[PDB]
Amino acid sequence: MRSLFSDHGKYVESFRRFLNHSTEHQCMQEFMDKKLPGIIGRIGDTKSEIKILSIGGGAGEIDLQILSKVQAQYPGVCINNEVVEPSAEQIAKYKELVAKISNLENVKFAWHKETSSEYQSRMLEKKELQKWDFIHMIQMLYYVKDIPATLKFFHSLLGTNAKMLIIVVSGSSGWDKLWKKYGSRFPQDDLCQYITSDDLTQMLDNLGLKYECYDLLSTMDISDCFIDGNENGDLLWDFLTETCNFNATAPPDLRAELGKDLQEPEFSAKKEGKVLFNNTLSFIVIEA
Ligand SMILES: Nc1c2c(nc3ccccc13)CCCC2
Repeated sequence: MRSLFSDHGKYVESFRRFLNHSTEHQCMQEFMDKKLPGIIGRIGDTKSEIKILSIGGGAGEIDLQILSKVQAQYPGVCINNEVVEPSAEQIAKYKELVAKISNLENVKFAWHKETSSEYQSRMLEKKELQKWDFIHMIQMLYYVKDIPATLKFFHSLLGTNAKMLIIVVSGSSGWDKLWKKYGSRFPQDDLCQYITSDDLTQMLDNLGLKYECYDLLSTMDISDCFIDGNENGDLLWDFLTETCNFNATAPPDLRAELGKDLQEPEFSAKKEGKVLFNNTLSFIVIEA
């Protein structure tokens, strides 16, 4: 069995089928409108420049929804938004999106093609240590080698009244149970790491940092996954298992239990017509 992360193309398509069959984006957007305003309420106070650091260029459109909310609280204030993203393809796509929006004059972007870790070292090199008013790591800790050291480092870049927002799947979600029971049976990638809000809150408690945790229900429609042969129904299998051609490349004994289990309640909820997997998300906000 070859992990899904080893076939950039298969990944993408599978990843797209994920968004297209789930409330993933709507959920984050619900957060940006009903909660962010309150959170980023004073990160601009007394400053003639607002510095935003996004560790991850995959959510270009969320990065933008963020600015929107920040620009609304501080009319006229110039905003410096830096992005740390390893993938040239991601930065590229991000740039297209930026150029296609009419109205952002109070914003200056800068991209850095590197990893949160490479960026960290490079900075620890320069004598001076810059500060930020708002930092956010949306769904990318999975890809971080040393979490505790990352959490501590970026927290230390927080200026006055600054805040760091982190988003990962909730510890009370399908993902959790799924990983806890079958993870040890999927292709364990050197680069990926199954992580939920529980791991995070333990890590932050030990680190001694002060935070607040918000969970919002989100669901993934996995019905196509029960009609054997289905084209889409399998794209999602590949995503849930992050494994290339799950069906046609894995132990029948295994696919059997999952079939039974994905329909289980602690994994999904059966609603009118559809079977929804628990995609509950966690929003962690850390005070400087
Ligand atoms: N919902 C997501 C999951 C993973 N990566 C993601 C990366 C982008 C934002 C949504 C994601 C990896 C494992 C499980 C879930």
